[PDB]
Amino acid sequence: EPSPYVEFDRRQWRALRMSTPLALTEEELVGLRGLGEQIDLLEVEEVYLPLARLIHLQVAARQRLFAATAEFLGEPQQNPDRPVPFIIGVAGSVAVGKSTTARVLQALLARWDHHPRVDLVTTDGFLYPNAELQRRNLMHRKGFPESYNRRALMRFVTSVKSGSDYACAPVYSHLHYDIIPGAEQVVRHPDILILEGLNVLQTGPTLMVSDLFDFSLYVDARIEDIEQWYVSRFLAMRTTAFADPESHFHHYAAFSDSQAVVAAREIWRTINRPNLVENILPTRPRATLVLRKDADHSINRLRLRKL
Amino acid sequence: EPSPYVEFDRRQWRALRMSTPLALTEEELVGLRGLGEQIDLLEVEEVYLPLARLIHLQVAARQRLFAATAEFLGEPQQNPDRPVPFIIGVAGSVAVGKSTTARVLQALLARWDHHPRVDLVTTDGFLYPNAELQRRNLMHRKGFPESYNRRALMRFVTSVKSGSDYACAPVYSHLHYDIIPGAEQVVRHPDILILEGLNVLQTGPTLMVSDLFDFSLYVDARIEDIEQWYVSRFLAMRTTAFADPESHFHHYAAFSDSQAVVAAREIWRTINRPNLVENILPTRPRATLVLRKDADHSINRLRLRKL
Ligand SMILES: Nc1ncnc2c1ncn2[C@@H]1O[C@H](COP(=O)(O)OP(=O)(O)O)[C@@H](O)[C@H]1O
Ligand SMILES: Nc1ncnc2c1ncn2[C@@H]1O[C@H](COP(=O)(O)OP(=O)(O)O)[C@@H](O)[C@H]1O
Ligand SMILES: CC(C)(CO)[C@@H](O)C(=O)NCCC(=O)O
Ligand SMILES: CC(C)(CO)[C@@H](O)C(=O)NCCC(=O)O
Ligand code: NA
Ligand code: NA
Ligand code: NA
Ligand code: NA
Ligand code: NA
Ligand code: NA
Repeated sequence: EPSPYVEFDRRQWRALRMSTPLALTEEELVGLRGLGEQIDLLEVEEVYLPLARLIHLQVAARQRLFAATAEFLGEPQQNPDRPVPFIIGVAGSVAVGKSTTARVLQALLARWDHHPRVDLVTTDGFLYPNAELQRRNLMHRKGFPESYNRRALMRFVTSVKSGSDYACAPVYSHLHYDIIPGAEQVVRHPDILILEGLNVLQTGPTLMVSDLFDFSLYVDARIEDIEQWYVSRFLAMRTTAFADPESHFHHYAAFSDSQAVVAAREIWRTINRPNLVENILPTRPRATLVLRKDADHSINRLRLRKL
Repeated sequence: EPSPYVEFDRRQWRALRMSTPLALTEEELVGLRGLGEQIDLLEVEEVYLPLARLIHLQVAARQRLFAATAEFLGEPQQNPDRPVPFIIGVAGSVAVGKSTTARVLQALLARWDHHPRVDLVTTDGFLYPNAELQRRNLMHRKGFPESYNRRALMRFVTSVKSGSDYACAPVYSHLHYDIIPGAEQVVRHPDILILEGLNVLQTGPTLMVSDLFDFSLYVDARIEDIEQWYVSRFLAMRTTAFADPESHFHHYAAFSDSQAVVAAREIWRTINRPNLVENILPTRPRATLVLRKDADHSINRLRLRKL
């Protein structure tokens, strides 16, 4: 039966790497991974390099499209010092490691002949402040589609891809568990913009951010494996993030492995799992590329959208 | 404020026509319009020709994209006697005249240097049979997303764009108000496929037909104007379609203008309007191009998606 996709396994996928050069040390790679992520240079070669290649082959082809319309409209060409920004979306569950995938991808792309300005933005900064979430009675739905100012988010990405000289985005603090007053991330006509978030790949009755993606990734893995990673990381943060007297979660630092496991599981069960099942997973079918990880966090299978 | 769209009016739009040649008579145009549609050659020049142009500028650019991926995958090029079919979607309310727009567009495109095989398919043939609709208790929701075998529909379009030599689709009879037993429409590796239907532009938790469109149209107009056209056409069919002793609607032929108006309005109010408001309209934001018609059925404004 015909299919819009093409499946792979490491063996098959690594061959699509070609001459694609490695321009990252085992050290730089380290400052790019999050607590719990395993990514090593091998994986960056057999997985992230082919990906980088494909993305590069597309940025060109994708440019033709905006040019065609530009030509149709009889517009004054298109300054190469400012093409239509290539937007890339990275979606997936909480704790699946999309922040690592996004960081590595960014580094790989910024390191390409001519040094493309490659900006990265997470949707965290588009969550409503805690005060506003409390007002809407959503302090326990952080991460759900409605906990986000999707209008501001859409406005942001639209601004950037429309060619704006610069756009601003609020900043989220994981330390304080809330939006930072007066903080902002300024993005200047990037060549590539990577938007990382839980629900970035979703659709609706209004034009959305996913309707502006030229390429998208969905970091996937088994729900039981991800819960495993979540709980695991929760216990591990008792001595990293939670250890800080300022962490909005400082009281967890003192929990016993047992107490911690109970607490972590409760959050997963009441917040992150429901959201994964009801909102995130239903968006996976549209990802240009799905990166399937195994219990060890390694990407061993990939699903590509050829159609 | 930046926008993904660009608005136009006839004046502005007709200028984008350029050398685009007219290859249709006032006679051929006639056998292409439906009861109630006004389209004349002027409109075909000031509106449909620019459209044809844009579409042509895109088919090329769009080809680069599949080639890029083909190249990425190290595939044996791509025979010009069989490129990736260009899929075009035409959506809109019942009675808004999308069947005319689809027919005219098809004719215009088939009449292009090298004579592209341009096939046209409506979603009518993907409705469940009346027997099956009665079973699901949906005999009064014909046209709603659930009255369609979306799996078969998706399979069909996927088959065609995936390069299949030929694909089949059931055939709907407006005369009998049901699917025709054993009837089928065979489509052979077209260069362009136009898919016309009510809900063709919608999304969901599964990859859909709208995810395969390379270009899409949304024939729009005011809901009161469309109801007007609907009722109007209903009365007019008393002596055309309904007049046939076989029409599943033959009893309406004998209605008085008054009775007819009452009946028509009831259907609009209980079926076609709800579906337009709940399912069709929410899809308009994604149309590559929106053709806005006035009470007289003429397209006087257009909204294009540049992003
Ligand atoms: N409570 C927390 N305190 C500090 N840092 C956190 C906390 N929760 C998550 N983080 C970090 O911020 C990012 C959150 O990742 P998550 O939201 O789990 O998405 P993912 O792991 O798929 O990138 C990761 O770097 C994670 O390690
Ligand atoms: N009851 C009917 N009997 C015969 N033909 C019909 C009937 N209803 C609609 N048609 C015709 O079949 C097509 C249905 O169009 P509709 O389903 O109203 O979409 P649109 O008018 O936007 O193309 C049009 O050609 C219409 O004239
Ligand atoms: C950024 C948060 C809070 C939400 O996006 C999430 O990434 C997280 O790390 N843990 C889930 C806890 C919560 O969502 O309340
Ligand atoms: C093809 C139908 C029936 C539905 O697609 C519709 O186009 C129509 O012409 N009139 C609405 C009547 C009904 O949908 O039952
Ligand atoms: Na941010
Ligand atoms: Na997308
Ligand atoms: Na690994
Ligand atoms: Na059909
Ligand atoms: Na579409
Ligand atoms: Na007209």
